[PDB]
Amino acid sequence: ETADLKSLAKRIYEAYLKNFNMNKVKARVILSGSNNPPFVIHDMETLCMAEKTLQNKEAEVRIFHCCQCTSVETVTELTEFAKAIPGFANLDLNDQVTLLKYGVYEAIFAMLSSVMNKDGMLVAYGNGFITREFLKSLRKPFCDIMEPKFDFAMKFNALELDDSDISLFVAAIICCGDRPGLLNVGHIEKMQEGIVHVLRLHLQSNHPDDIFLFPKLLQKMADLRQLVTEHAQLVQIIKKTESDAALHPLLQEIYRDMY
Ligand SMILES: CCO[C@@H](Cc1ccc(OCCc2ccc(OS(C)(=O)=O)cc2)cc1)C(=O)O
Ligand code: NA
Repeated sequence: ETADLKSLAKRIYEAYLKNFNMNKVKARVILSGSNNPPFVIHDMETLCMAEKTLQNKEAEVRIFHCCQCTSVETVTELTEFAKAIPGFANLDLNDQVTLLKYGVYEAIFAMLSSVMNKDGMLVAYGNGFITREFLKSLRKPFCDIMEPKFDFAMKFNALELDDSDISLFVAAIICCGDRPGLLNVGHIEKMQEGIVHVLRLHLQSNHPDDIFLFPKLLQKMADLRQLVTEHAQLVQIIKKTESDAALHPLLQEIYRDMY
């Protein structure tokens, strides 16, 4: 109706505020501070320094591993976030895992842009900031992991979305009817339609200065799926060629069902 949309939107936004320890506003308040600045990692010296306060494998592999720790935590938060999206809990458990299974990485990269600026990104729960040049100085193929995400982030951040916009966007990413193997594809479809509808109305209302934001945001979902398959391919390549580089068991299984 009209109160049903406020209801849908509000419940989704509160879930977002509840379940994600880190969000765009909080990351911005840090990249600007002061409330204890973020330790900077721009070289091996500071990297080891930062690790000693935030294994014994090669540097590149230790980072590969920490990025995975971040993903695992985000997958957990996304699951709790999803259970709160109106109608998600009513879905069959198999449909819930299928949705989470096929949509966590799109959601992860959609949200990672929040902690990134053109010079680097926030790590260690906000207490650290790693340099983009440093990530690029890493041995190949490890230096190829983050750079593409920075390319995406700069274009995504150019849209200037705030957390309320992002919470709706992530909800739309998760409640996808295209995911293979869905049981009640019809209900999920109704959810998707309602979420995309309120997202668009919310954008027009939250961003009156850019009436073309909705379409530009939708183009991003497209670039995200692309970024993800490219990411998944690089992770497989690294795990397969680099003997010390391993894949966390949960992430290994998620990657198995995506393709
Ligand atoms: C390379 C593994 O990629 C992850 C996705 C990912 C990628 C990057 C990412 O970036 C988080 C930022 C970060 C950068 C460095 C880091 O290491 S450190 C040693 O500086 O703490 C920790 C987090 C989060 C998830 C996967 O496939 O699950
Ligand atoms: Na249909």
